[PDB]
Amino acid sequence: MIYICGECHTENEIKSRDPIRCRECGYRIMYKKRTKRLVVFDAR
Amino acid sequence: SLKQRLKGKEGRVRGNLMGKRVDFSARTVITPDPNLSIDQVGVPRSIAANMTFAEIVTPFNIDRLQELVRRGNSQYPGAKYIIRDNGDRIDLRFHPKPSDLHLQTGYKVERHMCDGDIVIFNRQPTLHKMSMMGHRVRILPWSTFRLNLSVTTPYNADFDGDEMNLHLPQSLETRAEIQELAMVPRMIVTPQSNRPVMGIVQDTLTAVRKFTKRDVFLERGEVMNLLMFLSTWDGKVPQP
Amino acid sequence: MNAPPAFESFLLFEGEKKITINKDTKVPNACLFTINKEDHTLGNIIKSQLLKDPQVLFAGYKVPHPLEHKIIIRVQTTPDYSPQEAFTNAITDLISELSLLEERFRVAIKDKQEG
Amino acid sequence: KRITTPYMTKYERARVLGTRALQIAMCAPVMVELEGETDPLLIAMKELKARKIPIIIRRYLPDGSYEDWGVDELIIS
Amino acid sequence: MIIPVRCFTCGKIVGNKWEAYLGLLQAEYTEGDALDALGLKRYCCRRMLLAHVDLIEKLLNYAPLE
Amino acid sequence: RKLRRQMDIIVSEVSMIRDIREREIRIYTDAGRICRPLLIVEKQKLLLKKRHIDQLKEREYNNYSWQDLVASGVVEYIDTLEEETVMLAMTPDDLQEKEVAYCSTYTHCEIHPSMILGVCASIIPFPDHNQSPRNTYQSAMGKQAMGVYITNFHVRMDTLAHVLYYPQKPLVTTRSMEYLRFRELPAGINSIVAIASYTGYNQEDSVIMNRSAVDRGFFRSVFYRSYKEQESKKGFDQEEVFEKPTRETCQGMRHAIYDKLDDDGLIAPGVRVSGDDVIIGKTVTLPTKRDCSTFLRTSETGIVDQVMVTLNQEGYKFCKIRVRSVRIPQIGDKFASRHGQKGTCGIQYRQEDMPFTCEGITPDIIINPHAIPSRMTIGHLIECLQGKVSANKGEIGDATPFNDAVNVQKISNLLSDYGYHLRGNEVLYNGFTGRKITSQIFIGPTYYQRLKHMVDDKIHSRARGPIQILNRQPMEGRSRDGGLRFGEMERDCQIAHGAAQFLRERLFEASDPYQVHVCNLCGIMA
Amino acid sequence: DEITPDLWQEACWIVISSYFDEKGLVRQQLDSFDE
Amino acid sequence: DGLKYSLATGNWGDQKKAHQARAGVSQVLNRLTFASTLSHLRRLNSPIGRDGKLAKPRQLHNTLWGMVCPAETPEGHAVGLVKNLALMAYISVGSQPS
Amino acid sequence: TVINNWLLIEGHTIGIGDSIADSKTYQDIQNTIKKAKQDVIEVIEKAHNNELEPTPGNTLRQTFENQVNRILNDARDKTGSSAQKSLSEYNNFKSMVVSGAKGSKINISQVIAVVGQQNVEGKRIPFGFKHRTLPHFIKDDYGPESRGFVENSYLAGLTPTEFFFHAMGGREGLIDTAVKTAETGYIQRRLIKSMESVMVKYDATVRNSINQVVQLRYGEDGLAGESVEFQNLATLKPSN
Amino acid sequence: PYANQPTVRITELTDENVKFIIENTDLAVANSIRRVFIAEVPIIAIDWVQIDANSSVLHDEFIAHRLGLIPLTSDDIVDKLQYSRDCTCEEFCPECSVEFTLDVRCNEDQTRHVTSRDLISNSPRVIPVTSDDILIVKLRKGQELRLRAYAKKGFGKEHAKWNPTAGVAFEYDPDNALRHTVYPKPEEWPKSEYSELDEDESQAPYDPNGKPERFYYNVESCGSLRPETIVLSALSGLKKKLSDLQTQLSHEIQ
Amino acid sequence: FIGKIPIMLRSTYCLLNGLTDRDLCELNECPLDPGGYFIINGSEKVLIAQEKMATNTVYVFAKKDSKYAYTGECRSCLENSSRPTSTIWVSMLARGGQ
RNA sequence: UUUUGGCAUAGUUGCA
Ligand SMILES: [Mg+2]
Ligand SMILES: [Zn+2]
Ligand SMILES: [Zn+2]
Ligand SMILES: [Zn+2]
Ligand SMILES: [Zn+2]
Repeated sequence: MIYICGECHTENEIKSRDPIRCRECGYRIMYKKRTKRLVVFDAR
Repeated sequence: SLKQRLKGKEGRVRGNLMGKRVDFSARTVITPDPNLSIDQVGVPRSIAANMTFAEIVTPFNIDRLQELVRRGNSQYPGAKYIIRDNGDRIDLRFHPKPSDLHLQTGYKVERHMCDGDIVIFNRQPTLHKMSMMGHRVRILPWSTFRLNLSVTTPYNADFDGDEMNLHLPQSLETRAEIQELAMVPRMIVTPQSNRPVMGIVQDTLTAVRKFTKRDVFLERGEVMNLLMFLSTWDGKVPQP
Repeated sequence: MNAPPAFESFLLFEGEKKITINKDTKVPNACLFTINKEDHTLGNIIKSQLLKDPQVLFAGYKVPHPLEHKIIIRVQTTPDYSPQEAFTNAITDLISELSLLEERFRVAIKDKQEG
Repeated sequence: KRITTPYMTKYERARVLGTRALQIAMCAPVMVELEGETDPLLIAMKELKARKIPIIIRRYLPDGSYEDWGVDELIIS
Repeated sequence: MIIPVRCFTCGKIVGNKWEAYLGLLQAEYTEGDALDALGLKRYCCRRMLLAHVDLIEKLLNYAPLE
Repeated sequence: RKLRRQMDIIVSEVSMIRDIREREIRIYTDAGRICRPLLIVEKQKLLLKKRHIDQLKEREYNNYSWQDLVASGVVEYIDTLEEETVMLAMTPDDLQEKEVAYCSTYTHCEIHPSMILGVCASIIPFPDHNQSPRNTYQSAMGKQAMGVYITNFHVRMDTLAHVLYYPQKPLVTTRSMEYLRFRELPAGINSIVAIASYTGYNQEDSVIMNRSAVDRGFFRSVFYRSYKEQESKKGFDQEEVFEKPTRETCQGMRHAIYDKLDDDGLIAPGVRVSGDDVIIGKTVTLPTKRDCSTFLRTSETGIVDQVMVTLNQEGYKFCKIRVRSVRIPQIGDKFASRHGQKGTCGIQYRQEDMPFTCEGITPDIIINPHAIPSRMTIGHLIECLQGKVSANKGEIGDATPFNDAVNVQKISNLLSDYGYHLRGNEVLYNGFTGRKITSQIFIGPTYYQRLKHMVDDKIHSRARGPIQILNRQPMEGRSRDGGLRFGEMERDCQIAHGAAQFLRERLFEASDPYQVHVCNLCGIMA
Repeated sequence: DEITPDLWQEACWIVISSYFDEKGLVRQQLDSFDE
Repeated sequence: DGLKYSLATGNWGDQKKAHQARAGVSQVLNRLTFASTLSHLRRLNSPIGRDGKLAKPRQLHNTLWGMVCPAETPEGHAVGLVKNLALMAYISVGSQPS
Repeated sequence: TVINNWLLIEGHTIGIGDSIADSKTYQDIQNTIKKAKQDVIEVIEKAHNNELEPTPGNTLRQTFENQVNRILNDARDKTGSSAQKSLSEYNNFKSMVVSGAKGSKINISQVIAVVGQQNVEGKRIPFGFKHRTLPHFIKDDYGPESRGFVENSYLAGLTPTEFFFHAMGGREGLIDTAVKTAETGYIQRRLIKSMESVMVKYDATVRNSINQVVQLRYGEDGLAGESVEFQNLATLKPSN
Repeated sequence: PYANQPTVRITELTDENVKFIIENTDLAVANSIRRVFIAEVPIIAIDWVQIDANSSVLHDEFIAHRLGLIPLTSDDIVDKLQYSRDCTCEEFCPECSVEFTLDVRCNEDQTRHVTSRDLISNSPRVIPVTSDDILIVKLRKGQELRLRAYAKKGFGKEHAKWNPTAGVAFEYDPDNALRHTVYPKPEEWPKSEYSELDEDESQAPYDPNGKPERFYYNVESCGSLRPETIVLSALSGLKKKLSDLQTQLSHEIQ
Repeated sequence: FIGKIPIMLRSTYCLLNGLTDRDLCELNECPLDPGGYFIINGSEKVLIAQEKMATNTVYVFAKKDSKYAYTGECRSCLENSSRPTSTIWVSMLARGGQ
């Protein structure tokens, strides 16, 4: 449930219930963190 | 209002009786293919695997349609549905039940469209008989309808981005009707001006103008290479 | 989407014969060799070597379709010499040619490096 | 007392072949000696060449009358 | 976006020459002289270095989202 | 005019027109009038002098700019109304020099004629050598061309976006491109194109392409599609919540998988998705609950690039999901020169199969020779020749339209110096047999543009599926699927065919079959 | 003194570059909105 | 909202009288390539009106020299009605005549 | 197949060298253009001195316009003919034109010699300004370049006035294409819906849905348009 | 009825290209040899890029595609290596692939150039050929690229990354004696570098009895293989193809 | 307070007014972006310049969709106020109808 | 354990 603030780039654990806001700058746009799944590309 | 519902271009009588959306129709971009006969149309594998034709089970094709039923939709060529004699419909992308995969005479298998199937091929606007013509399906491994170059000028088509439509007759009588009336070899001569509607076109026309010049001379290997591409060749090399 | 895999232009899938021979009934002593998963590389060279043979009355090849991977080689010969024999002899001639070319290229490399 | 043409029209050929191919697809008896023929359309074409199709064309004249032509009676183009 | 690795036509390696090309241009070389110094004789290879627009330098102005 | 040219009480945009024949002086000051700057001419001499050019050369670190040029009374804005009372010189170099007189009283002089063109028409190299319908077609196609539409595309989330991997500024360029920022944001690639008939897949305005070049990223592109969605609360009628729908708690679903999503009902970035996978798990409460989650479009496929979550205007949580999809050129993708030479990829050949020069150069693209003659796009050929000269010389060529310092003779003489045929032809070898092609092929670099109309975005087929709710016929929704209208034209075409059975099958059996029960005595559906 | 024809080709494009440096391409929209 | 709706939908005039309102004034900006963005921002639309029926406006007139592009217009049923400004063309912003 | 495979040995192209004529041809074309401009100036001087007399049925403006139009037309086709004579046998423009694959002789003349008169609604370029076609001419100037006779070939490139007048000429082509498409189908749909029910009945008469005799035999002969063909009656023209 | 006796003459041999001449051969053999240079010489190129972390401005497929195009030194290892599809493993064992590891974190403010130098191989015989180095990507402060990729044996027919040649110049009949090409104006055409005419002729006199021969080659290597190695491997591969075809033909006849 | 006016980007009142390219990059705004458009609900909206007939000017035409030989139109409009424009015509009756 | 869906507009764009 970790997001990254769009302005200050702070990792925030935000639950699905509470509103979304940066916990040290107040910015209101959050980007999900990159998936930890296994990703592979053929180099073609 | 009710009066507005029937009047106009998009009314019920002019938008939903004279014309209407039809099942079993595909559309995509056209590209040239000199290696196809004029009665052949290239078809992408995905369109062929999405489209189906109802083949009635007979003792002659029982084994073949059983194999296609075994393949299912996941593998091309296969089938989508089995319509039994009772009219109940068995889907093949969800049912692994081997009892449901039994076939008998009178059953219908909606097999995937395969090579040699007859398809009406249309280009909007449809301005004459030759704007819709019958072609034989040839499965080729890319995402466009490949066409012979000679069939472009009846359709008034060029491969500048133009799209074309493909309707699949779903019944044997309709398939025979398209075979005997609407196939493009039967449509070579138009009744509009009692002449061929299609002739030889840009590259091959310039090249055959240059080829039949008096001073074109071909050595032994060259003519042997060219005679490979002559389908009607009797196999006798002419005297030079 | 419908793009074929790149590997299926030189790889034979399960239950596919590399080469198939069929007699041509139109003309005596004529055969058609359909070789799958090949291209002009073998077609043109085999055609040329067959044309070098004096007993070969006809030798030609074609790719039926570029998107497909087949070469059909038609070989007609004199009545006292089979097309299969001519085809095998042509391939052995090409193999000997390329082996000799390998040896001479190695010798040339050694002379140029020493020089 | 037949006034219509003795030639099968292209439309008559189309509909006759279509219906007979459908009938062959429903396991109808086949009136021609086939040899490894599986497609119903090819079998119907073989029947038409043999003039063995058991169908009668009812051509309606434009006055309510009609004429019944056997497929064998007509001239195949 | 960034210099391509290969020449599109012939496949010659070009990605290891953009910085050298710019360095030669800072040394007051004509662009033909720079490409000749880098050893690109075929005009297919010369076209790529001559016509490349390096937008990654502009994309790096924006701070990363981390 | 003295006051206007000095920026006195009259401002520049005020336009004064004297109708001498009707004895009227109309002064206009309102908005909406169109005008352009013209250099003032007095006694057959430009008021512009070398001093102004020297000051403008040091435009930086001098604070001398265009506004000082207007203030000096050298250049003034003339509107189309006042143009009727203006005798205008096309170029000062010849039109006002002493000679056998045509007109000795010139009031103004154009800055450069090439500025009559707009934005999309000014990227055309040598437009004055083309047929004007093809100039119009290119003006449309440059709008449709792929490229880096903006430098900050990474943060933006537009519904559709196309970005080319390796765009290049044109080798043959116009001066006006310097001010459009086309040099900074080019849209296209310089391609070694050979105008030749070949195996036959380039015919009828199509293109053969080099497969190996595409394998090297030639015209490779990326397509970004962003899906937005918001959870709402409408009183207590219902409530949408972002969460992955579990197979037990919601009675309404689709067969697509729901494990791609995370606990918050959103898919993480860096995960492949097919055309039916779910990306935003959203559940609407049932007055259990139901799902209204969104899926990718049926034909689409790609990797989730970016995932932003924020509060909308009302303060409800809502997210936007950018999906990356790498598009490689294939058969059917459109390409176009800067001359209206529109064409689709007929077929792709490997490098060995392509024809090659004596120096191993294979063309990236082959176009049909017959695309030229009815077109009369001679600017395309001149672009190819000038691009060859530019690539050999190592200098970006100039293709300003109305420039007499450059012509085909000078370009050919320059090309002959580099050991090439002066007209750009070359001896090409057949890639299959290795034999020399008899005629010598016209080959060279040319700027090509990939248009946004890929084949994968315009291929669709139907067997059966989402019919209408009213007409009970196929309809379009969730994709291009929904059948094609068998319009009046197709109906009458099949009537001309006499194909009554096929026409009935199209219009009745395979569009919307139905059956009703009607009384025999009366005629109303019982 | 005056611009010779050989140097006019450079001079005119210097003038046009100065124009686009001062004004830009969207003076229409911005000036209308500011007014 | 009143500006917003009119800029959101492109229907100009009174909102409740949108039946007789001029449509298509405001359009979503075409972000496909930078040239397309610039071309869209420098765009003139000529409505049909009663006036356009009296004299044919689609044709390229002489006064369009230097003010709009001579060769740039969408095909179909929009030729000559949608135009693009010339490069140096500048539209008067208006001033007081006092 | 055969011609496309032989063309790999032959090959066919189009390039700058195919659009280039010798210096003598250019000098001849320039001499023709100078002569045409001089005689246009003589016609203008005759008109200004009231020496030109109107032809029967035409006003003086029409007489002058006809004279200058025929003058420029004969100059254009003479230049095109002279350019055509300059073409070599290897010239690819000529190869594509003589084969009929693409283009025309007018295309070669316009590419090589003279693009020719640009016309708007079947007349020369009108005076949009006050008695002027553009701000770069003097009032009451009826010369060739003033009224939109472009003299440079596409190879030579058009001047600014010539380019703008050519854009004007092509705008009518685009607009008439648009209105043709606007009228596509409308006439055709009206015709078919008048005539869709007409059919050859089995008594060989042609009748409509309501079974009214339209023709006692189709085409007044009972023959289809497929298999008819042009012949010459051998007894009509010869004398007794 | 038998093979020609082809003769080789190497004109030039550098570390980046080889120029040579083959006489006493038909056109088809020479053309197929050039074709095999381009499309049938196996080399080792990067495939199967697994990205653990990529916060660079270029998306993941872009980086993988750039990595695939990096040539790798495969002079002597490729012959004893096996195609991964034929190997009996998890598709990556040392007998059918070579592991590569990239792990770059840009901490300094200055722009960090991720070049081919940063590709660490697990086998010393296989490295990037430049190890200026091929730029993969430029990174900003705080950006990171971290991935592991492998390199399999393949040839240019499958994908152009495995093409070892940087342009194969091929020529024959430099004076146009056979008239396989017909110049409309032969005086206008420059002499080829192998031409033997004086500066008053434009073509050699026509030879009706002539046949193509004395084919001039210039094979330029991208770097993954030495040019002499490219030619030797090419001839070996074509001979192997013909021998396998003979084997299948014999099996079909029997 | 009376409302909210949408602000054209890079105008004199947009926050990107007169900012150097660096600051535009810090705000993740493209320095090459020309602006000239509004943002309405996140959508970039551009107003196409509407062509219309000039006002306060006498224009004499010769209609023959009516009974007048000639007609002098004048779309008179107030300056800066009272947007409803009053169109007066002064026509000459055709002498043919008698 | 077998679903699915907003109608009507307006604009833009492709091919004929
Ligand atoms: Mg088209
Ligand atoms: Zn923050
Ligand atoms: Zn190169
Ligand atoms: Zn009843
Ligand atoms: Zn292994």
